[PDB]
Amino acid sequence: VSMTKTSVDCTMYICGDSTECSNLLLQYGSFCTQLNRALTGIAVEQDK
Amino acid sequence: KNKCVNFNFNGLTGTGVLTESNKKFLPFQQFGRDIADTTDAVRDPQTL
Repeated sequence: VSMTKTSVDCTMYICGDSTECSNLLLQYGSFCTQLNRALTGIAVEQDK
Repeated sequence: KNKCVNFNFNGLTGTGVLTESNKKFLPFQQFGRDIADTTDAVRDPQTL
């Protein structure tokens, strides 16, 4: 019926406790925005 | 102990909580890594 609800973040996993790592991550654009938005809808999909 | 601190053991930076576990530390092991490619436990060189 359902699966395991796990939302993998692209901020802590890519940049683990770093300040200068987040400056190069935002230069790619909304790649971390569209992945966190897509994985949020999976948690609504497993509950629906 | 038991607080979200900024630990620094042997040049390894990161944000975590320094807790006490039940793992018997061997006298030659300096740091042990977990399955998530991160150091799970360290050893204080001043006092074992």
